[PDB]
Amino acid sequence: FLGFLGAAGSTMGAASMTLTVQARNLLLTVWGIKQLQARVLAVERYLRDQQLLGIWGCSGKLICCTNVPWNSSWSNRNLSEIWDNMTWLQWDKEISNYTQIIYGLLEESQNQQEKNEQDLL
Amino acid sequence: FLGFLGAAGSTMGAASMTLTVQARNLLLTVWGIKQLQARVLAVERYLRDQQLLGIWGCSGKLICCTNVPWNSSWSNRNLSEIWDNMTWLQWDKEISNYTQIIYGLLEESQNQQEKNEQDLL
Amino acid sequence: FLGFLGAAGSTMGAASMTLTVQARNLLLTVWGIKQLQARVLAVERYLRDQQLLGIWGCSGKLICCTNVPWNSSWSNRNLSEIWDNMTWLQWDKEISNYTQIIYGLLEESQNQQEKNEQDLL
Amino acid sequence: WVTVYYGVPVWKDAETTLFCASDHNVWATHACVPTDPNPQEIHLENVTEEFNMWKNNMVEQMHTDIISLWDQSLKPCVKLTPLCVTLQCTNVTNNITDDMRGELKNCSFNMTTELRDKKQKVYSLFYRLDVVQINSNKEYRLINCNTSAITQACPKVSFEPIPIHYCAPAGFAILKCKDKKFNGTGPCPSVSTVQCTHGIKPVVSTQLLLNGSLAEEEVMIRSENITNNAKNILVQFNTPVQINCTRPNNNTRKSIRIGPGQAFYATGDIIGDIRQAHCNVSKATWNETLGKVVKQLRKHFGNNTIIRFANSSGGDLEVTTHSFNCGGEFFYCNTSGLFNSTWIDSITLPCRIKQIINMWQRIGQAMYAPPIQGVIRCVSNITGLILTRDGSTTETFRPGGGDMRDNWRSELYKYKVVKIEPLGVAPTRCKR
Amino acid sequence: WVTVYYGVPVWKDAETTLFCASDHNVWATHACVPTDPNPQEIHLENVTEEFNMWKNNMVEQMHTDIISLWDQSLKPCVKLTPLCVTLQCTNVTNNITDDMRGELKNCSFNMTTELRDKKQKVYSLFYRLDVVQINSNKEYRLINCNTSAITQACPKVSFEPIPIHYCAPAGFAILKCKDKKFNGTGPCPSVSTVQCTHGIKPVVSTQLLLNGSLAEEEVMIRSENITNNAKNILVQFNTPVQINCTRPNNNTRKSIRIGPGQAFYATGDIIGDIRQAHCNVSKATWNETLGKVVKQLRKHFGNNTIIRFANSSGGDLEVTTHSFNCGGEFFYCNTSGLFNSTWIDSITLPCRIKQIINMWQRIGQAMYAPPIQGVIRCVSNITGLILTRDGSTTETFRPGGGDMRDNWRSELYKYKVVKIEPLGVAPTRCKR
Ligand SMILES: *[C@@H]1O[C@H](CO)[C@@H](O[C@@H]2O[C@H](CO)[C@@H](O[C@@H]3O[C@H](CO)[C@@H](O)[C@H](O[C@H]4O[C@H](CO)[C@@H](O)[C@H](O)[C@@H]4O)[C@@H]3O)[C@H](O)[C@H]2NC(C)=O)[C@H](O)[C@H]1NC(C)=O
Ligand SMILES: *[C@@H]1O[C@H](CO)[C@@H](O[C@@H]2O[C@H](CO)[C@@H](O[C@@H]3O[C@H](CO)[C@@H](O)[C@H](O[C@H]4O[C@H](CO)[C@@H](O)[C@H](O)[C@@H]4O)[C@@H]3O)[C@H](O)[C@H]2NC(C)=O)[C@H](O)[C@H]1NC(C)=O
Ligand SMILES: *[C@@H]1O[C@H](CO)[C@@H](O[C@@H]2O[C@H](CO)[C@@H](O)[C@H](O)[C@H]2NC(C)=O)[C@H](O)[C@H]1NC(C)=O
Ligand SMILES: *[C@@H]1O[C@H](CO)[C@@H](O[C@@H]2O[C@H](CO)[C@@H](O)[C@H](O)[C@H]2NC(C)=O)[C@H](O)[C@H]1NC(C)=O
Ligand SMILES: *[C@@H]1O[C@H](CO)[C@@H](O[C@@H]2O[C@H](CO)[C@@H](O)[C@H](O)[C@H]2NC(C)=O)[C@H](O)[C@H]1NC(C)=O
Ligand SMILES: *[C@@H]1O[C@H](CO)[C@@H](O[C@@H]2O[C@H](CO)[C@@H](O)[C@H](O)[C@H]2NC(C)=O)[C@H](O)[C@H]1NC(C)=O
Ligand SMILES: *[C@@H]1O[C@H](CO)[C@@H](O[C@@H]2O[C@H](CO)[C@@H](O)[C@H](O)[C@H]2NC(C)=O)[C@H](O)[C@H]1NC(C)=O
Ligand SMILES: *[C@@H]1O[C@H](CO)[C@@H](O[C@@H]2O[C@H](CO)[C@@H](O)[C@H](O)[C@H]2NC(C)=O)[C@H](O)[C@H]1NC(C)=O
Ligand SMILES: *[C@@H]1O[C@H](CO)[C@@H](O)[C@H](O)[C@H]1NC(C)=O
Ligand SMILES: *[C@@H]1O[C@H](CO)[C@@H](O)[C@H](O)[C@H]1NC(C)=O
Ligand SMILES: *[C@@H]1O[C@H](CO)[C@@H](O)[C@H](O)[C@H]1NC(C)=O
Ligand SMILES: *[C@@H]1O[C@H](CO)[C@@H](O)[C@H](O)[C@H]1NC(C)=O
Ligand SMILES: *[C@@H]1O[C@H](CO)[C@@H](O)[C@H](O)[C@H]1NC(C)=O
Ligand SMILES: *[C@@H]1O[C@H](CO)[C@@H](O)[C@H](O)[C@H]1NC(C)=O
Ligand SMILES: *[C@@H]1O[C@H](CO)[C@@H](O)[C@H](O)[C@H]1NC(C)=O
Ligand SMILES: *[C@@H]1O[C@H](CO)[C@@H](O)[C@H](O)[C@H]1NC(C)=O
Ligand SMILES: *[C@@H]1O[C@H](CO)[C@@H](O)[C@H](O)[C@H]1NC(C)=O
Ligand SMILES: *[C@@H]1O[C@H](CO)[C@@H](O)[C@H](O)[C@H]1NC(C)=O
Ligand SMILES: *[C@@H]1O[C@H](CO)[C@@H](O)[C@H](O)[C@H]1NC(C)=O
Ligand SMILES: *[C@@H]1O[C@H](CO)[C@@H](O)[C@H](O)[C@H]1NC(C)=O
Ligand SMILES: *[C@@H]1O[C@H](CO)[C@@H](O)[C@H](O)[C@H]1NC(C)=O
Ligand SMILES: *[C@@H]1O[C@H](CO)[C@@H](O)[C@H](O)[C@H]1NC(C)=O
Ligand SMILES: *[C@@H]1O[C@H](CO)[C@@H](O)[C@H](O)[C@H]1NC(C)=O
Ligand SMILES: *[C@@H]1O[C@H](CO)[C@@H](O)[C@H](O)[C@H]1NC(C)=O
Ligand SMILES: *[C@@H]1O[C@H](CO)[C@@H](O)[C@H](O)[C@H]1NC(C)=O
Ligand SMILES: *[C@@H]1O[C@H](CO)[C@@H](O)[C@H](O)[C@H]1NC(C)=O
Ligand SMILES: *[C@@H]1O[C@H](CO)[C@@H](O)[C@H](O)[C@H]1NC(C)=O
Ligand SMILES: *[C@@H]1O[C@H](CO)[C@@H](O)[C@H](O)[C@H]1NC(C)=O
Ligand SMILES: *[C@@H]1O[C@H](CO)[C@@H](O)[C@H](O)[C@H]1NC(C)=O
Ligand SMILES: *[C@@H]1O[C@H](CO)[C@@H](O)[C@H](O)[C@H]1NC(C)=O
Ligand SMILES: *[C@@H]1O[C@H](CO)[C@@H](O)[C@H](O)[C@H]1NC(C)=O
Ligand SMILES: *[C@@H]1O[C@H](CO)[C@@H](O)[C@H](O)[C@H]1NC(C)=O
Ligand SMILES: *[C@@H]1O[C@H](CO)[C@@H](O)[C@H](O)[C@H]1NC(C)=O
Ligand SMILES: *[C@@H]1O[C@H](CO)[C@@H](O)[C@H](O)[C@H]1NC(C)=O
Repeated sequence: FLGFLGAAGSTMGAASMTLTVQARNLLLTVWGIKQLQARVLAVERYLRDQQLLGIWGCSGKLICCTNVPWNSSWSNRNLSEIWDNMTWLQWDKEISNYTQIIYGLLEESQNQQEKNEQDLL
Repeated sequence: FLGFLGAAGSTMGAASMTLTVQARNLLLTVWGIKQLQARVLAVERYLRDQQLLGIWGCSGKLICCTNVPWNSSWSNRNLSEIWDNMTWLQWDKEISNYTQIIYGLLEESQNQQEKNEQDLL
Repeated sequence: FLGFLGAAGSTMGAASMTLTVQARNLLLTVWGIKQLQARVLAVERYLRDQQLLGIWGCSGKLICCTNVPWNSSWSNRNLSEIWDNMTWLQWDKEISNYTQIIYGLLEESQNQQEKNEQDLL
Repeated sequence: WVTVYYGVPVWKDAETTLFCASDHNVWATHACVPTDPNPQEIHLENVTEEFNMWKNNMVEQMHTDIISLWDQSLKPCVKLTPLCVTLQCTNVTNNITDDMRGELKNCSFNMTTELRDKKQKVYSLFYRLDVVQINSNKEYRLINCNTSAITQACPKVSFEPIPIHYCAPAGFAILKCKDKKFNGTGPCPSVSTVQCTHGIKPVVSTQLLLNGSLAEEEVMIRSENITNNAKNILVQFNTPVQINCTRPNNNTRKSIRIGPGQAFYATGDIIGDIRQAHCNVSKATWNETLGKVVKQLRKHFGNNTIIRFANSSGGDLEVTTHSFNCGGEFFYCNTSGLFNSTWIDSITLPCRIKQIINMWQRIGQAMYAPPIQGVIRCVSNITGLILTRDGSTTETFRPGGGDMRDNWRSELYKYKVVKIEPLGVAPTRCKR
Repeated sequence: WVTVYYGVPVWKDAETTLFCASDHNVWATHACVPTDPNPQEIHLENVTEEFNMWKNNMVEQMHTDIISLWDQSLKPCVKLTPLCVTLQCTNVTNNITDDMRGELKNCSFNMTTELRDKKQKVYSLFYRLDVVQINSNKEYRLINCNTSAITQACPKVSFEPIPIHYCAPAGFAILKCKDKKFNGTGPCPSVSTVQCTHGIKPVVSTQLLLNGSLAEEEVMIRSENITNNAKNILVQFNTPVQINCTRPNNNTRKSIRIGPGQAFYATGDIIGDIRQAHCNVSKATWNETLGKVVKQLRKHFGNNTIIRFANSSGGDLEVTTHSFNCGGEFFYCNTSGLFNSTWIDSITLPCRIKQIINMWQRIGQAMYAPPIQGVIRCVSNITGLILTRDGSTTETFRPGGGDMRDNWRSELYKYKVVKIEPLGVAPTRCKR
């Protein structure tokens, strides 16, 4: 169908079916340094996102359903508006100020879960 | 027993017990550039294979049983020939032309599975 | 609470609740080479630990409960001493000589498990 | 309720390092990635994106990259320090058209030989713009002797402006605006994603933009601030104006050995007579083109305003004339014949030629351009102008230039670099 | 049914960058990885692999690496530009054996001193092969003055051919063919995997291959195309032939200061008498060796064919003679005494010596080899030959050479670089 970022203008629920399209595009000595720095950075950025998914318990997944409740103060909208009207670019702007709060909560709930699962073994 | 690639001349089912042997071997400024390029490439090649296993739902595994049926047109042989007579080098040649078809199918079945698992939660 | 390595002087069971604190801190052409080498190495060291967790069946986890029994010859202590009195620095010294034995056993038990799980499908 | 998604089609503005790609050159040779023979472009439906060509760091990067490549191509070439001597010069008076009397000087000097013990008496021709009279009225020195070291360009490495494609590193993307009649700022619909830019030729020129791209429908006027007379106006044509330039002199070249493995390339005697270099612009085409430019300027200045064109203001040769490199020689042409009108066969523009070139705005690194044997003829497209407004019922436009970033800004105006940010979270009705 | 496996023992041919490893050198010093004191080799049972020594890019890489290291070792050394002067030369006639009359010239010249104001009259000895008569019949110049700049090798950095191990980067492997009687192409059984190559000494020579490895059982003949007379034939011996070379002259060295921190090393007077440099090859050993070579050539040319050996064809000194570097001095020996026979004490080969050396086939970078004090004696192993066939009942073989890749191809013929491809899929009887 569409290629890289083709779904960017699509709604959030129309997009999110194309997650592999974007995931696969993330992968004279002075000239050589510039190119190596570009390559090393692409790797470091990739790994930081993977580490973060790992500590949230979402390793290996493109869609990860977590155990953290949504706070209506972050965005008081119904699923119909979020998934059928909005695009991901619009959404990212809407909740930009809550991203770090959400990330902190995701880490904490995984730590609690990981320990509960040890006690049950 | 055998070291790296020692099982290369072994049959496919004799090999495939040595998967960790090979997996662990994948890891003057101009001279320095040549060495850095070699190191950066080894990392990039490694990560591309890992990303690919991830999108197929095989992250963290050396043996991953999937939900895609085998098409007899890819190779019309019984398990006895494939696992007891053939080596992996011979097999790789036999189905070289179908590798990209198989990879595409593996990605699609994971996308369907991943969504079904969200709807069930 | 505490930041990076703040729990270093804490007991093993007091620590091990801070695993994400340390995990997240692992991430003129001649000057440029020195900096690129430092960055490439940090990536290579990170990936080697991740590969090792993967082959032991612990991918994506900070706490991984395995199926290998503890040999009392490695350290004849009760859980009370290990988790409530000792620190991780002291422990690492105590069993330094058994690390490679333990690692070999962890790889073997995963290979057996991985095959048993294939036969059951 | 919180569900984490990875691979989300979201991006942010970013500044990164782009690499060059391309299909004995001064610029890109082997330190350049081979291009993709089947490049992609993806139309993004329903995407509006804000662009600003005046804040586009791709321009700053290109400026830096071409200067550095240029210097690397002079680094291994012969130094001409031994040439900075007293010259004994006379005029070349043999079959000279009146227009060039005094332009060429026949200079003799004592040059070194391969052996440290011996000197040789040699002579060569220089342009008047290359030398300075000192003191003995025949004594001259090269113009750069009190300012900078001079090196000879290696006569095997060409100045041909071979096109370069810029490509983004993984994790980044280049967005292109395809909105016709985009004036360089503000939002535009019709955005597509590309792997790399089209090939851009690193053509160096002043006043007139040569061999570039054309506007899709109409002549377009673009500026950072159209009411600020301190800013330049870039004019992009929708049709080319063909310009034919030549150096009608059958020059010969001679090699003077000046050391153990080094040689100087000198201009020898000229075969035939001496004629002035010049460029021809078709008059009718120029007039139609100038017509279209005025019609568009009136959109910003008033349709009852008198628009006058005037020639350039004073300054150095490199600024007041139309400078370009063609056939391997550096021309400085007088454009006062093009910009001399109120409101809206051929036009002949006389040109001067130099051998000692100070590139860009730098001081300290001069180069000597070896002479080219035979007659040079060049044909090129004028694809746009750089104008400056002289500023109550009339406005005067004059040719401007001298800042090379303006010549790249005119090709890179459509491209933006963004960074991909694949993680995101959203509420869903599920629980782990 | 589809099961994915990772860590599968599969590989493909590949070309990559190998790095050097090793246990004040011209070549590998600190930019080289310390070797593994306990290297591995793994035999691969039931593996047949196709090798082709004539298409082995490890050879091209080695050629490039040694040239670049060589240049980096001359870069910081003293330039001898001030030496390119008119020399006043006479013959050295003091106690000269008849064989060398005219070989050494005693030359005086005006050299610069540390101070820019003063010059000094100095003298040194040069070989006739280092100078050119000009014009005044005593006037000479150094041979390189009309062609190239010359630098002095730093007399602290040695030319000793210290062995280098090539190692593959992770994800790649080097396969080695252990099949005895492998002729360089086609499949072979008995393949093993190694971390790195054995140490290979970067010995530079023509015609005769020195100090290399030997064949396991028999003399072997290898060529790209044995019936194409335009190709070279590499002959690998299964036994060494010992060769003893010497420069029997007790030379002295003197240091001439030529500037503020720079000095030239000149050959001073020679103590004792003047004798010709030479190499000794045992006659019986050579004859037995040549015997074995012919027996093997007959396998390709006929066992009733007359095989003749002849000396080299004309060309420059660097091609027609046996060139080698030993003891720090460059020898050019006449091998016509070795290749002069039909079909199959000591043999003395006279040698010439040069101080001005043009390495490989390059022009523009000459080096001056400082003289070595005292008497030089070298003992080395001839481990093979490079032959060219001159081509209906007889074939003539002549010494060949001049292309250094042939001297590395002879050591790297057993190695191949492959890329590991760990993913694979296969049918299994299971379902997720
Ligand atoms: C605008 O675009 C046009 C069209 O692309 C461009 O004109 C081209 O200029 C180059 C260089 O002046 C011309 O190439 C020359 O063609 C002649 C034809 O006989 C050749 O002899 C020349 O060869 C010499 O120079 C070579 C340089 O590497 C040497 O290698 C060679 O040995 C010779 O010395 C050279 O190829 C080209 O033909 C024109 N194109 C046309 C269609 O005329 C123009 O210059 C651009 N304008 C600007 C200002 O850049
Ligand atoms: C084939 O292999 C043989 C054996 O490896 C090799 O012969 C060796 O050559 C080197 C250099 O000519 C010899 O080393 C010299 O030995 C004398 C002995 O007294 C030393 O005095 C020399 O020292 C001087 O040079 C040093 C260079 O770094 C200086 O540091 C030092 O201050 C002195 O100036 C030097 O060590 C070596 O002994 C021989 N080996 C044998 C067994 O004779 C031969 O050259 C190889 N053939 C070819 C063509 O490469
Ligand atoms: C530049 O000056 C030189 C030197 O006077 C001119 O060359 C001389 O021309 C006369 C004419 O017969 C010859 O006899 C001389 O031998 C020439 N001198 C040399 C050194 O060759 C030269 O022609 C002048 N060039 C121009 C273009 O005027
Ligand atoms: C560019 O060409 C024009 C046209 O020939 C030159 O203009 C002349 O300049 C002098 C300067 O005082 C005037 O007196 C003449 O009347 C001008 N000519 C015309 C037709 O008006 C101009 O000088 C040239 N520019 C340069 C830098 O040489
Ligand atoms: C000057 O502009 C014209 C018109 O854009 C260029 O000619 C076109 O070149 C493209 C390149 O593929 C062709 O497809 C068009 O058909 C050409 N148009 C015509 C009318 O022939 C011309 O090449 C430009 N000149 C220079 C020097 O770049
Ligand atoms: C090379 O030439 C020099 C210069 O003639 C010779 O050195 C001279 O030898 C005589 C003999 O008594 C001395 O008186 C001179 O003072 C020496 N000159 C200098 C500058 O020292 C030198 O011997 C010749 N060398 C050879 C090998 O023939
Ligand atoms: C290499 O050594 C041989 C043997 O001494 C030289 O051969 C002589 O060459 C001349 C050239 O015409 C012949 O007339 C002689 O008869 C040759 N000698 C013999 C024994 O036949 C040969 O010239 C030397 N090569 C070089 C390059 O000096
Ligand atoms: C010339 O070849 C001989 C025979 O291969 C070399 O001598 C051998 O060197 C190896 C190195 O460990 C020893 O193990 C052998 O025992 C030696 N053989 C004998 C008979 O002593 C000799 O070193 C070679 N010469 C050179 C200069 O490399
Ligand atoms: C763009 O908006 C229209 C409006 O209906 C929609 O149909 C179209 O699918 C959108 N684009 C994409 C890529 O979905
Ligand atoms: C929801 O967020 C608000 C502030 O954004 C916070 O005060 C409130 O306690 C949060 N609700 C819960 C249940 O944590
Ligand atoms: C995020 O912070 C900015 C800072 O100016 C603020 O204007 C914006 O409204 C905040 N967003 C939300 C959703 O509150
Ligand atoms: C090589 O083939 C023989 C044939 O029976 C087999 O026994 C042997 O095990 C094979 N090699 C390996 C490494 O399995
Ligand atoms: C099997 O492959 C063939 C071509 O290789 C294709 O036509 C066929 O439809 C495939 N079978 C199935 C069930 O998809
Ligand atoms: C794969 O493609 C090649 C192309 O020549 C063909 O010869 C080969 O038979 C194909 N393999 C199969 C299994 O069809
Ligand atoms: C240090 O030791 C004291 C001893 O009781 C303990 O209370 C304290 O918590 C320790 N430090 C840390 C970081 O736990
Ligand atoms: C425990 O370790 C000792 C040596 O450390 C070993 O001999 C013993 O067999 C091990 N026990 C088991 C059950 O493997
Ligand atoms: C580990 O090896 C060292 C080597 O000296 C030894 O002293 C130490 O006691 C060993 N550790 C244990 C726990 O045995
Ligand atoms: C002028 O050109 C003619 C062409 O025949 C030539 O003969 C004459 O010598 C030239 N004049 C001078 C002064 O060189
Ligand atoms: C060359 O040097 C001599 C030395 O006297 C001088 O007279 C002559 O004018 C010099 N030549 C030139 C062209 O300056
Ligand atoms: C370019 O278009 C934008 C769109 O709003 C406008 O604001 C801007 O002023 C225009 N440029 C000029 C020179 O008027
Ligand atoms: C353009 O320049 C004028 C000069 O004063 C200034 O007042 C005006 O605000 C500028 N326009 C913009 C958009 O900044
Ligand atoms: C330029 O030359 C072409 C032929 O090469 C000619 O058709 C064209 O009219 C010329 N242009 C001018 C302005 O003379
Ligand atoms: C340019 O075109 C306009 C169109 O009205 C015409 O009036 C004017 O005279 C033309 N100029 C020349 C030089 O032909
Ligand atoms: C300029 O053109 C616009 C286009 O609508 C028109 O409204 C305006 O009145 C015109 N001005 C003059 C002076 O004719
Ligand atoms: C512009 O034209 C005027 C006309 O008098 C002339 O004086 C001036 O020098 C010209 N400018 C240039 C740069 O030639
Ligand atoms: C400018 O136009 C006037 C109009 O006749 C003309 O006289 C003058 O020479 C022109 N200037 C140039 C530089 O051609
Ligand atoms: C020749 O050698 C002898 C050895 O005693 C020496 O005395 C004599 O001076 C030498 N001859 C010459 C001309 O140097
Ligand atoms: C050194 O310079 C003087 C200067 O006249 C010259 O006569 C002498 O011959 C030069 N010496 C040599 C060896 O060339
Ligand atoms: C080397 O062995 C292969 C094996 O088939 C053979 O084809 C080739 O011709 C042999 N080389 C020569 C020089 O005959
Ligand atoms: C060897 O060279 C001859 C020369 O014509 C050619 O015919 C023959 O095919 C070549 N052999 C091979 C294997 O290419
Ligand atoms: C070389 O020298 C050795 C002793 O160092 C001697 O035994 C050998 O026979 C010599 N070789 C020749 C060819 O003279
Ligand atoms: C070389 O060996 C052969 C063996 O038959 C012998 O006939 C021949 O004369 C020998 N040559 C010399 C120079 O001894
Ligand atoms: C080879 O031997 C012949 C014998 O006449 C000789 O003329 C020729 O120069 C020799 N070749 C070389 C390179 O010495
Ligand atoms: C070659 O062998 C013949 C046979 O006697 C001999 O006369 C001739 O001198 C030899 N050539 C050389 C260079 O020794």
